[PDB]
Amino acid sequence: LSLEILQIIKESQQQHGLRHGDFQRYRGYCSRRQRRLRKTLNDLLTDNRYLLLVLMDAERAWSYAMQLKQEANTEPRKRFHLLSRLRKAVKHAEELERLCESNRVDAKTKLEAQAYTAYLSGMLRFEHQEWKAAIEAFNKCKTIYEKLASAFTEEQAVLYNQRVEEISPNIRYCAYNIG
Amino acid sequence: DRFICIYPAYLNNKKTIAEGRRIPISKAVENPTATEIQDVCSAVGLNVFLEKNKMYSREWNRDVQYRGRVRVQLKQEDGSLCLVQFPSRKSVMLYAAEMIPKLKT
RNA sequence: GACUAAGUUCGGCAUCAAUAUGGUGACCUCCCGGGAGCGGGGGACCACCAGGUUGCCUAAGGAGGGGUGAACCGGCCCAGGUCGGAAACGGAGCAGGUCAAAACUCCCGUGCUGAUCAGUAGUU
Ligand SMILES: [Mg+2]
Ligand SMILES: [Mg+2]
Ligand SMILES: [Mg+2]
Ligand SMILES: [Mg+2]
Repeated sequence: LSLEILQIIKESQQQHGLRHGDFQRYRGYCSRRQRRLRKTLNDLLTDNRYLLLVLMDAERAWSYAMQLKQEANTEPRKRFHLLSRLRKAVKHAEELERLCESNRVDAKTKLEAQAYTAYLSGMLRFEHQEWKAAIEAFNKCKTIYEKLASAFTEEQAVLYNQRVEEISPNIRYCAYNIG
Repeated sequence: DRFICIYPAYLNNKKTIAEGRRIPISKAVENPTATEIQDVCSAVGLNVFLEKNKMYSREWNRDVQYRGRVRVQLKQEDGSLCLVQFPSRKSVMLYAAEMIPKLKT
């Protein structure tokens, strides 16, 4: 069984909103997709859709928390909810990193899941402003994504590289607070 | 004319403090009538006179069993207490409350 | 036709909790002043609200938007009338007006969950 996490999220995200940052639409897209998936599907695993499903669960929460932060910009009561969604996003991501350690799923997918789990983990701690714990997660994420990138040609590694470029600002912010 | 007023609402256990009542429910009674009040006060030797046609301002029930006001004298108008047993309005009320029930029941 | 995920449409079910501060409404129990309506003040309890931290909290639980609040039951402003008053004025409160804050209820969001349409694709 196989699942290419970073590629999936990057293409779902860009097609249904995040081109313009519309986390509402994309989250909705995640919800509906999760409907289709469970409907089609309805013991560890059989197919690779289960893995796609749990990811959508982690994606929904994640996107929500992100919609929330655009909103809590003015509505600090929402910032409480933001942090809840984000903590939920990690719960589903952990639960995901739990499923991909079953031995009928390849190690490339194992890497993605622990890199994803690190990404979100990085995000939660970064929002709690836990700068050392957050930067640990951001480097863990950076380290694993760099590991994935070397094992492929430069073309395949482009996606991985732009994601580490993507989280590099986050890494930078944490640093100047532990100075 | 310098006598304390007393409404039956003050003693009615089926009324809230906001509805008039002046004494704790435990010591209060059910539906005391100005008549009942006058009778138990007078019978102890208090000077009391009954105003059959005064209504309580906070009283809303226009039927006779809740109308009435009982005026009581505490003082001989030299300032002294008519009786030493009854220095205060409260002392009156609590007693009436204590005595009304021995009548009908 | 079979598989893949989008699009179309109408339903059902459902929608956490704790802290600090202030607020509202009730209700209970004490004092104190008064010829009444009433005035001054100490505690106790309950309900709700605002918005400041949060969680052994969610499948998801906004600190949304509305409406009813009547034949008596919310709170407020209360014509008349009414009770108390010598009166001033006040009580209780109708018609009418009104609501951060009884209770009820719809909408939005959120979650699960039946279902619709095109025979639409992607690809056989
Ligand atoms: Mg008193
Ligand atoms: Mg509904
Ligand atoms: Mg109180
Ligand atoms: Mg509140």
